[PDB]
Amino acid sequence: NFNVAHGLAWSYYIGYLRLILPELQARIRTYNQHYNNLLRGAVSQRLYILLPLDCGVPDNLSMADPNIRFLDKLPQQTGDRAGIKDRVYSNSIYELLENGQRAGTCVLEYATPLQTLFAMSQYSQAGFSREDRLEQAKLFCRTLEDILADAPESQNNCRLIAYQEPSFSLSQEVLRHLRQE
Amino acid sequence: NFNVAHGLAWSYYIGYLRLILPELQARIRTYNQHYNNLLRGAVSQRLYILLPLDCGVPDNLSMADPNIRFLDKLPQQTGDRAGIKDRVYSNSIYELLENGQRAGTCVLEYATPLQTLFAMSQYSQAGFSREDRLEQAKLFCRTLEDILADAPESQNNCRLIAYQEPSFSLSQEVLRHLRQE
Ligand SMILES: Nc1ncnc2c1ncn2[C@@H]1O[C@@H]2CO[P@@](=O)(S)O[C@@H]3[C@H](O)[C@@H](CO[P@@](=O)(S)O[C@H]2[C@H]1F)O[C@H]3n1cnc2c(=O)[nH]ncc21
Repeated sequence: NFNVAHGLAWSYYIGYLRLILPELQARIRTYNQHYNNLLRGAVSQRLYILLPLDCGVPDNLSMADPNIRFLDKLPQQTGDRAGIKDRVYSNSIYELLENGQRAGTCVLEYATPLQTLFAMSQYSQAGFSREDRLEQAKLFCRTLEDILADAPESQNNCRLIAYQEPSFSLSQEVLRHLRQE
Repeated sequence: NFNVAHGLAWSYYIGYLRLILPELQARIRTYNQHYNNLLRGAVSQRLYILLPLDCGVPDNLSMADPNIRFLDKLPQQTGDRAGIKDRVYSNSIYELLENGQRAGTCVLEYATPLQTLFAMSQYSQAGFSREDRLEQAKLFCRTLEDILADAPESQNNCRLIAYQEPSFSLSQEVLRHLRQE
């Protein structure tokens, strides 16, 4: 089933990352200058995408790890698309606590197509087994990695974070990539 | 490339139609009772999805056919998803003119994965030809049709409109399905 993950990675790029990444620097700059608290640390540049290879995608990040608390939303981005006038592309800012203290703030979210791959393995009509789900999660990340390496929209404004759980601290995995800048 | 369209149809259902169709009747009922003009006709029930098999998906419907003018938006639906707090699912209401007069109003939009399939055929890194795009557009509609026929969320609240252009009047194609209720 090579084509499911390949097709989903191309979709995630065309209908989402190629549309929001060119205008993401302006949205973060706008937040830091007019909506961000003058005393707190600046929101880091780049969209951080969590890619769990087990496809365990919760709807709220505070459940996945306690040290990732929701801070605020970025200014909404709108655009007419496929007949929907002013479709909204919203992104959330999170705090990454270390020793009970704000160590970094960034725009963070899961790659939604991995939640879709998990759900596909649960429906019988889909005809997709859970053994095929692990390789499809890897294929999705490799395809997206290849697309972004040669993409003009990807210009130091996106970071992929792949990981596999066997104590795995998700906040430390994000802080490792965030401090590498 | 059977798996690209199959994977995109399952995605369109899991990450979109299974989430918005159970609460679509309430959104239309709310519009008709509090936001709709008391003198104009009621907004019809069901989400009408345009499925052009040529994958020609414009961002605005008034370009595709002049007799489809934008009326207003439905009340926005929000939900926390894949780490995005209050992600917005917005839908647009359109008027269908016949002989220069409002013949019907409905929630109408294109299936966005078909715009993605068109774009995939244009990128060389995707490895997807334009001959394979026509069969993939058909495979997507068949798979979505099969999913919705046995879906509990699909309970008289969704209508698929597939068509192929060779004068094709899109407004008449929508009014034909709308009057069949
Ligand atoms: N605003 C946003 N916030 C966060 N992530 C966003 C995003 N937009 C896009 N993405 C990301 O890119 C993928 C391709 O997005 P598309 O719109 S091209 O089509 C998708 C896909 O076919 C399927 C699965 O959904 P999922 O979220 S897993 O996949 C998304 C997601 F991973 O449902 C469609 N679908 C989903 N929502 C809507 C909607 O509102 N209208 N019409 C259609 C629609």
